[PDB]
Parts: sequence; structure tokens; C-alpha cells
Amino acid sequence: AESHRLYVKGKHLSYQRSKRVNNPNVSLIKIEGVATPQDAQFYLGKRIAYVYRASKEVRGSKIRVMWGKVTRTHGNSGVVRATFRNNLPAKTFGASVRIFLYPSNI
Amino acid sequence: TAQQAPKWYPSEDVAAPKKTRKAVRPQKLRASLVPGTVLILLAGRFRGKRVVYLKHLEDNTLLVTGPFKVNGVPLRRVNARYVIATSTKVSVEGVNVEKFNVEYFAKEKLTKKEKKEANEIKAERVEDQKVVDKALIAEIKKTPLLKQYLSASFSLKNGDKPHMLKF
Amino acid sequence: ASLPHPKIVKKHTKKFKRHHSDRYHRVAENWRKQKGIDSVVRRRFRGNISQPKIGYGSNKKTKFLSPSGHKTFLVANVKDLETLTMHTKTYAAEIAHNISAKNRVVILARAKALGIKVTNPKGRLAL
Amino acid sequence: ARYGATSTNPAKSASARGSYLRVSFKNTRETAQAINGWELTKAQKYLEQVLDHQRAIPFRRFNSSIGRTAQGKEFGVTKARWPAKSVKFVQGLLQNAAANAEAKGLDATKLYVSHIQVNQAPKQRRRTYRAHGRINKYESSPSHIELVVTEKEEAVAKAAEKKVVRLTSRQRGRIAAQKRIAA
Amino acid sequence: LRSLTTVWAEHLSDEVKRRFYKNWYKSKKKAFTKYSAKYAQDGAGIER
Amino acid sequence: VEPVVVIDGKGHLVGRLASVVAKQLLNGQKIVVVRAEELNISGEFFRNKLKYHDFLRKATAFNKTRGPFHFRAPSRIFYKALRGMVSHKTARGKAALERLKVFEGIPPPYDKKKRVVVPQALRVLRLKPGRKYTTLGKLSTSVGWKYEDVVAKLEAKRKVSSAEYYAKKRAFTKKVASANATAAESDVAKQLAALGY
Amino acid sequence: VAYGYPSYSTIRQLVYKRGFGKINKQRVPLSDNAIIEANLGKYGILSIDDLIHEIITVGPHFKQANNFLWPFKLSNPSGGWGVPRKFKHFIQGGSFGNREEFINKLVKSMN
RNA sequence: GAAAUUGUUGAAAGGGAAGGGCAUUUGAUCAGACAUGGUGUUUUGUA
RNA sequence: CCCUGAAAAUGGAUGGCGCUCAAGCGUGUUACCUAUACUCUACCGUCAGGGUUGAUAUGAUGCCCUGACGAGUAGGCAGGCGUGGAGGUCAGUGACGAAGCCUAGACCGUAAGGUCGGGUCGAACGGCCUCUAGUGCAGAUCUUGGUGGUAGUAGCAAAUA
RNA sequence: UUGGCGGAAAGGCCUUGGGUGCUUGCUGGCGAAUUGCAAUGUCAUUUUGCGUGGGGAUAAAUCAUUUGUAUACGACUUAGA
Ligand SMILES: [Mg+2]
Ligand SMILES: [Mg+2]
Ligand SMILES: [Mg+2]
Ligand SMILES: [Mg+2]
Ligand SMILES: [Mg+2]
Ligand SMILES: [Mg+2]
Ligand SMILES: [Mg+2]
Ligand SMILES: [Mg+2]
Ligand SMILES: [Mg+2]
Ligand SMILES: [Mg+2]
Ligand SMILES: [Mg+2]
Ligand SMILES: [Mg+2]
Ligand SMILES: [Mg+2]
Ligand SMILES: [Mg+2]
Ligand SMILES: [Mg+2]
Ligand SMILES: [Mg+2]
Ligand SMILES: [Mg+2]
Ligand SMILES: [Mg+2]
Ligand SMILES: [Mg+2]
Ligand SMILES: [Mg+2]
Ligand SMILES: [Mg+2]
Ligand SMILES: [Mg+2]
Ligand SMILES: [Mg+2]
Ligand SMILES: [Mg+2]
Repeated sequence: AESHRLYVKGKHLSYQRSKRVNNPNVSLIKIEGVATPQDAQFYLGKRIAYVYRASKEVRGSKIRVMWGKVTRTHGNSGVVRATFRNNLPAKTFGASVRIFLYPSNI
Repeated sequence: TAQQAPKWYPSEDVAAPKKTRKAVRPQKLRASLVPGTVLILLAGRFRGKRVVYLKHLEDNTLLVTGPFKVNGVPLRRVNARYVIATSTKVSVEGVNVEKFNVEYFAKEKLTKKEKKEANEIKAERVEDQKVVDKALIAEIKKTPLLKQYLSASFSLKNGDKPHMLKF
Repeated sequence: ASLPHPKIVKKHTKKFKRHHSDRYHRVAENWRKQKGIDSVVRRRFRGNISQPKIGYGSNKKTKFLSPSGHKTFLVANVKDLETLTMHTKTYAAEIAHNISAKNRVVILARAKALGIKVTNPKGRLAL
Repeated sequence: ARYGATSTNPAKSASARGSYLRVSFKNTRETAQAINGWELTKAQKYLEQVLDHQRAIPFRRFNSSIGRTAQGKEFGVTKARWPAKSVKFVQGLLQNAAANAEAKGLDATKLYVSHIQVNQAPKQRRRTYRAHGRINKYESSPSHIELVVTEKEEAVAKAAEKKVVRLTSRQRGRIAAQKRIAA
Repeated sequence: LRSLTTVWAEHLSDEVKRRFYKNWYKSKKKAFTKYSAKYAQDGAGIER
Repeated sequence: VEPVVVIDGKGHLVGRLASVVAKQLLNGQKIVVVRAEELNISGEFFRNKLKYHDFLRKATAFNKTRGPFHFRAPSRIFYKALRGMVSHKTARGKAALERLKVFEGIPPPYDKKKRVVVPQALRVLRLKPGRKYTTLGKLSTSVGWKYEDVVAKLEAKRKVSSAEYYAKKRAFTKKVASANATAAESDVAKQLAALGY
Repeated sequence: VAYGYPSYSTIRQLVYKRGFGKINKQRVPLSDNAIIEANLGKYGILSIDDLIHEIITVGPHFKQANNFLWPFKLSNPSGGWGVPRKFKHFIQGGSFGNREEFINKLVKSMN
């Protein structure tokens, strides 16, 4: 088929933060098509992969991956909190990120 | 001397672990997974391919066949956590899946000294697959368009919402 | 080869640097506490350096453990190394800097004979 | 001996130096930087054009509150001068280095200034006399100047490391499948 | 306001094209020479 | 969800549209706004004219060339209203502002693309009837914008051409609808209806 | 403080989830009837339910039974305080005072 | 033969300071663990 | 509620943008955001209450169990790091290289600091138990000595050439 | 390949003819495995250089000298085969 996508698109918005203090260990993710926590309740526990490119080849590729999970919903608009093995570099605010369908529950 | 001495040395004897009380009992797999349901592979080489479920194996895994004749997925073992169970149902009575078990699939890892960059299949696996799939396709051939359905590949489009989608 | 141990945790890998050791050269990096009345470091304002204090103490089961899993012991000649004959699993020998190369050779030979791990089996090696 | 940090072939190089030269350090530095990496005869011709105000030395670092000149356009700068004393000493050392290169048996035609440096020499102090019977320092800033000439070579080398690679089993299978479906 | 096109005459005097040179005395004086070649056909590149 | 988004500015409120576009930019969505001269500001014309004049008085005393620049073009007025909505002094802000283009009228290629509106920032859906409002182009020309006539001329031309475009489009869609109607009352249409299409 | 009349369910919840005794000036979790037997066997108290009954039915040994229990360490309420501002009287729509019987919901939230 | 200070070479950043704290990307650089005892002799210098 | 009353000096501040069935004003209901705050868990330290002389094996000032606690100038006390020299010991190190110095190389300690690798160097130095003090520096318009920016700058112009 | 239209930042839109590949509109046959129970499992564009072989064209500026419609120096204006 023309489309091979098996993930839902997301945008890294910001770290957990107050007015003056942010917490890099937790990240805020906006999922396309989700506008309420009840719908976002379906998406907890899924794996999140951030795909970026580098000039130097490490182990056979130009692509390096950040792996992370969502932990709980955030706010009334379906935003969710996500954590990763290594926190996102903070230059990815507004960058597109991948949310997969596993571990599935259906 | 340079560093004088430690007066007491720690004991060299390793201690035994305590008696663990974590017994093992079988999975309570979700009710949507019934032998004969049609599944989708979400990961691996054959990700996105619609397939048939046969048996719940002993190492908490599912026995799966394509059928290999329709789409090219052979007898393969998968995990229930990476598949989606559809409402489409295939009657799987009359097939002998009891032959397959965990030791039916062994890898025979090679020695680290022998490493090959240049580079096969077992005949018995081939003949079991050919026996089983030819029996299944006798039943898939009943319901119209389902053969083409299995030949097709699952894929999300624009506008699809999995939280609202039905499978 | 070492005695099994839990995961090694430090809670603070950064060396504690003296305040303004990066500003004036005469201020060495060795940590001194700021005893000033209006010093923001002493008053612990947000955004300043963190001071060393007992809360950062290492786990007693982990204290003095090398990443290899042994406790470092300094050795000066052959006789000292025999004090570790029955303690290979916990202590590792390290040759003192002021040991001649010829003495280092016999030290390393004896340690290899007795299976004593050596942290620096490269000092003053000619090749 | 014991020149500055150099990366050249000592067999294809000749050197000369001067110590305790009573000449302004800053002007000597700015002069030396003007001919670094230059062809030898080209550099000497440049110095000759400098002596008679045909070309100028661009002052990059020690140039606060000096004038401007149109001769700095060649170097994309506006602040340039004609430090005759430094030029004379530098060209003297250039002559010495060329003579040494000739002695070593160099072709004297592909030489370029591969290395040159100027660093401060001990001061020579005198007294200057100020108002209200006060005394101030009045000293010179001598220079140690050293330079090395070298023959220009062709392309150095190629064929770097083999760049060993480790592939996973699944990458190996992917490559095998790609080679099987293709030629 | 923006200028979109400029159409020049086929022949230019010596004195006018000297404006286009900061050193006229050492020059090939090749001003509008290929633009002159835009003429010599009726109106192809100019009338358009 | 979209590579770039083209917003038809007619009938919108400056502040609300500015907040929406700012949040979209900070989220990484590329935005371009067209027809800035039809943005509406709540309040009567003289009120906002006085507001802008009070804004004009504020300038650096000792050198007017380095004081707050008072841009007059409607697109630039919107850009200022939006720029204070974003932390523009940070690299994140600067990148965010780089994703935005604010345009007078509807220029080239963006004239051939689909325009969208923001319902929560529209005048008709946000303002109580009877309240007075302004048109940005009128205010800008009152305070020194020079190009009202040229943009009006170009928009007249663009609207004409788009009218011939839409005439052909409607004509073709009529044929499409007739053909679809003929193709209905067949089996295929019956299972499509049975399954909801 | 916010105070009111607790229910049997609430006191049972407290003694089961957060039940600690003051044994020899130490805060020992109950977790077993033997501790209560050892420390309150004098006053006819033998099990945790005996302690519960001595609490809810204020008995002759309520003083000693209550003083035996370490003060409860409660978390912040799970559902929030319910009111935007706390430090006004419950009658004024605040949090402190004698919320006479609504204290059950608040305590269950905070436990 | 140290430091202040300076020269040369190399690396890096630089829109009205620089320097610092938390976290991470990217680049550069660095250690350890990867024999274990053991079935065992498909064995040579036969233990 | 709004309006008049309502006038000051650089340009200006509901924090800014901006906001008109509001993003304003009075009031009610929820949902949500977050502090070094509260609940639980791990670890460090302190204090308190306890157990453990049995042979064999080390440290009884040792090891172990339980609970609570942890802000802090002036100030008090305690445990520690380091320097010069003395007694004793390691029959300690050392011209096959001691001390010293350099090192965005490594290890240990919360820290004072300790240890190693590499270069320079050439003649003495260390660990431990104690003794002793002219023993630990950023400030004192500190003392002596040395070196910068300013800066190739101010300037080198009376007495005719 | 034919012809139009578009100058606001046109740099695109529409259109003629023929050829070519495909077409899941419909019915068949063959292959997939071993990447071993997941590890983005690599498929986009951005610039540059070096090579090929195929076209296309053979300048100026600055210093130095000079001028004074200019000028502290720079700069500006001139002139010189
Ligand atoms: Mg310093
Ligand atoms: Mg104070
Ligand atoms: Mg100046
Ligand atoms: Mg001057
Ligand atoms: Mg004088
Ligand atoms: Mg006098
Ligand atoms: Mg909540
Ligand atoms: Mg509140
Ligand atoms: Mg000397
Ligand atoms: Mg120095
Ligand atoms: Mg500037
Ligand atoms: Mg008023
Ligand atoms: Mg607000
Ligand atoms: Mg309200
Ligand atoms: Mg928190
Ligand atoms: Mg030495
Ligand atoms: Mg250094
Ligand atoms: Mg000597
Ligand atoms: Mg003293
Ligand atoms: Mg001092
Ligand atoms: Mg002081
Ligand atoms: Mg002083
Ligand atoms: Mg002067
Ligand atoms: Mg004078």
C-alpha cells in the first residue's frame, strides 16, 4: 500500500514546568485526534519513539531512536505525560514524535 | 609498605538466597482471543499482515499460520501482546495442532568463533505447513472475499482513530 | 570475578567546585564553605551551586568499591601483596607510583601467579 | 634549537632565528603574520613593496587607535601600517633561512614559510621623568623571532582506515533479502 | 513600485558606457556587446 | 495535521486570532495568514485610533531611530500583536516566529490553495450584535499605510479570476453529481448504504 | 482543624490502613493481633476489632486505647478539598470548623 | 623553571558581556566487565 | 455598573500582548496545573531503646534489630583532611629514577583530601602509632617581588632655519 | 508534443496528439519462512567537492600614479594603453 504507518502522530510540547521551574524528567505530548482525557485514557502504556538523524554512523545507520512511554493524562484537552530512557533534548519542542500501538489491549 | 592493612576483611562466602514464594501459574489470556480468530501483526517481519490464530502454547505464546499459501506467512509463534483480535472468526476444528510445541521451534545457535557474512529450510516444517494450510483453505474458501482479506495488509489511513475503531 | 554487589549508586557524580573558582585564578577549585553574610551560596538561593553535605553519603554496602567491584589497596613490594592472598574477591592491588620498573615486573608476576587483580598493570612498562 | 610547535618534514626544511632583537614586539608580530604560509620569493617581493609604501602590513590584533589606509583592501582590512624596522629584521632572517636551505641542498624554488612565530623578549628599562618629581618606567619590547621554510609537496596520502563494521543478525537478513530480490 | 524589465538601445555612445567602468583605459570595452547581439534580428528579444 | 495552514483573515478578531496562531506556532505548525486588511478589532474606530496614537508617542527620547518602531501596515500590526504573545527573545521563539508569514491580501501561490477560518476567533460568532468594530485596513490608512488602493485593485482582480475558477468547478461538480446519481440505485450503492457509505 | 463525627467504616479504614501503636515510645505498625494482645491485654482488648469497638463505643478504657494509637499520618485528599479556598469556616464555604458528618468523605479521600 | 601575562599550532562558540545550576542532544575522549570452577579428554608438548 | 468632577514634567506599563453575551465586574458549580508542603519506598547521618563473649577468625570503641528526627548568622561542642619538625615501626620507596612541576587522562571519599597513568626531572622521600608547632589565606587603600588592559595610545610643538 | 492563461512574491495553472508502464473493474497460478517472541529497522531533502562526457563564454576590481566639484585619515569625484 501507499501508506505504511503503524503509529499515531504526536508533538512534543514542553517539559513539566511551572512559571519559573521545569522538570526535564517528564515530557508533555499532544496526540492528534485526542481532545479529552477519557479518549487519552486508551493511550496509556504505549511506546513512544523519537526518530532523529545524525551525520556520524554509529552501528549501521543514520537514524537514532529515543524510546519512551506515556504515564498519565494531562489537563482537560487530552495531553499526556511521557517519560523516556533519556530525556528529550529540549530542542525537540514542537517536533513530531511517534506513538505506536503496542502493548495493545484490544 | 604503601597502604598499611585492613584490620578486618569481609567474608568470602556467598550466601544463599531466601526461599522465594513466587509460584508460577498459567496466563489468564483476554477473552477476545479465541482459536480461529483473525489477527493482525503489529511488529516483526510480518507486521500488518492479517493471519489466523490456532493454539495457545505452553510458553505463554500463540501458534499462528498464515495460511502460508495465501499470504506467505508460515507456521510461526507470536506473543498475544503484539497482535489485535478481530471479530472475524474461522472454524478451526479438524486440524491437528497438537504436534507443535515449544521445542518444535529450536534455533541451534552457532558458536561465536564461526561467523558468516555470506549467509537452509527444514523439510518437515514445509510439509506440516503444506498439510495444515491446505486443510484451512478448504474452510476459508467458504466465506466470500475473506481469502482476499487475508491476502491484504492492514494499515491505518488518515482519519482512523484506533480508540474508536472496531476490530 | 569480584564478589557480587548491588547496583552502584553515587547520587552526585559532579565534583564540588569552590564558588568563583571559575572567576578568579587565585581561588582554587578545592571546596571551601562560604562564610559570608550575604553570600547567595550560603543562603542556598535557587539556581546556584549545591553544597556538599551528609545527605549525599554513599551506601555503606557500596562505599570504597571500584567499578570493577573491588576495594583498592596500595602495595609497595612483594611482601605486602601476600596480605591479600585470601582476599582476591574483595581487594585489588595497585602498585605505588614510586616503584621501579624492575620491581614492578616481579610484583605483577607474583600477582598473576596468585590471581590478584591489578588496577594498573601498565605502569612504567617498556615496549 | 628547540623551535616552536611545527608539523613538517625536517629533512625538507631549513630554519633561522633571532634572539633579543631590539625591535617593537607588536609590529614584529603583525609583520610575521603577514607572510605566514607564503611563498618565499613572493614574501620577499611583498616586503620590498612594503618598504617603499607600495603595500602594507594588515594589523589584526595590536591595532587599537591607529589610522586607516586604502592599502588594506588587499587584506579586507582598514588598519594597516609600514613597520620598516620589523620588515628589515624579518627579511634579514628570510635571507639567512634561504642561505641555510641552499646549504642543505634545497631547490630554492618551491620553498614556503611553513612556520614563523614572534614572542616577547626581556625588557630593556630606562627612566622617564614626569610632573611633580615622579619617575616612571620607560622600556623597550624586544622580540625573539624564528621561522622555518619548507619545500611544497604534492598530495600527501590517501587510503585511510578500513572502517570495520558490525552488523546485527536482522540487518544481515535484511541485506540478504535485498540482495536476493535484486542483482 | 518595482522595476520589472529594462530595454536598452541597440547602439551606445562611447561617453555613456564609460559610466559602467571604473577603469576605462585598461578594458576590452565589451559593454552591451551581447545585448547588441539581441538585436540584428527584427524584434525577437526586444519587441517581446 | 497539515504541512502549512492558510487562514483567511476576513472577519476575525486580532487578539484571539493572534493567540490561536501563536499557540499553533509554538506547537510546530507552519502558519501563513492572508488578507490582513480585513482583521477586525472590537471597539469603535476612534477608540483604536486613539490607542494607536498613544502607542505612537512612546519612543526613545535621546534617539528616535532605536525606539519602539511603530509599524503601520495591517500585516505588521498583526505581527506586532502576535510577537508579544511569544517569547521572541529565545531561540525557540525566533524559530517559532520563522514559521509564520503575515500577508496583505491574497498573494501568489497561496491564492491557489485552500483557505481556512478559525471559528473561535470570528467576529460574527464572538461579538454580540450591535457592538461596534473596526477594519484594520481603514485604521492603518488612517495612521499612515500607503497602499490601500493597490491591494484593493489586486484583490478585485483575484476575486474575478477566482470567480471564473469557481464557475468551471461548479459546472464540473454538477456533472459529477449527475453521474453519481445515475450510478446509484445499483447493487454496489446498496451495500454501500447497508454499510453506511 | 477540620473535625466531625466519624463513621464505623471510616475508623475501620483508618485502623486497618494506617494503624500504629506506641510501644515503648516507638511507632510500631499493628499488622497483627499479638501486639495488641501484649500492649492492651490488661484492658480486655485482644484484637484490632476490640480496639475499633473501644473507639466507636467510647468505653471505660477509651483514654488508654486512644493514647496507645500513634496519631494518624494522612495524605492530602485524593479528590481535592472540594472548595477553592481552605482557611475559612466550612459554613462560609471553607474547610475548617465542625463539618459535623461530612468528615467521613474528607477522611476517606485523605486516606 | 610554577602563576599572572604573551607568541605559534589545533578544536570550538560568539545579534548590546562572559562566567554558573538541573537535564539531554551532538562531537571528542576514557575505564571495567566479557578466562568463570565446571560435562570434559572430538587433545597436543601426554599429564 | 458607567460617565463629569480628574492638571506635571525622558517614552511606559492590569507584568506584557491583547481582551467587549470579555481574556472586565458580582456570584455558583466543577475539571485541571504545581512547592524543598503531606503519604509510601530506598539511601546517608544523628539521637534514643534493645540483642549479641560461645567455640573458630580478625575488629565488644565490633556486628545486628527497632523508631523518630535532619533549616540556621553570632556562638558552643564533636569527628575528621592537610604542613614543618621528633621518638618507634614497616630489615618501607629510590639513579632500572626520590622530591618538585605540568596533564578538559583514571579511581576513591559528601568534603577537607588521597591514589594511579603520561611528560619533565636527578637525589632524596613515604605509610602507620604517638610527640611538637613560627601549621592551612582572597580580601586587611596588607608586605615584597613580578605581570597586564589602558596602548603602539598621551605624546616627543618655547628659544626664527 | 500542441496551444493558451497567469507579474502582487508571475516560477505555476489549464490544454492537443501520440507512445509507453500499470491498472485490485473482474477470474486464476506461482514466491514469501531463518529478521527465529519487539528493538525506527534506515526508503525524505540541504549544501558542497571530486570524477567522468556534452554543450556554452573568453572579464573586472584594487593598489600604485593623477585630478579637486572631496577630504583629518579612510572615503568621494576624475583621468591615464
Ligand atoms: Mg581559579
Ligand atoms: Mg543578612
Ligand atoms: Mg578607538
Ligand atoms: Mg590620536
Ligand atoms: Mg617630562
Ligand atoms: Mg625637580
Ligand atoms: Mg487528579
Ligand atoms: Mg485553592
Ligand atoms: Mg634553568
Ligand atoms: Mg601561563
Ligand atoms: Mg556592535
Ligand atoms: Mg472615573
Ligand atoms: Mg490571565
Ligand atoms: Mg466570573
Ligand atoms: Mg513532584
Ligand atoms: Mg619522578
Ligand atoms: Mg590547566
Ligand atoms: Mg647533584
Ligand atoms: Mg603564623
Ligand atoms: Mg593572595
Ligand atoms: Mg575572608
Ligand atoms: Mg593591594
Ligand atoms: Mg601619537
Ligand atoms: Mg607639548
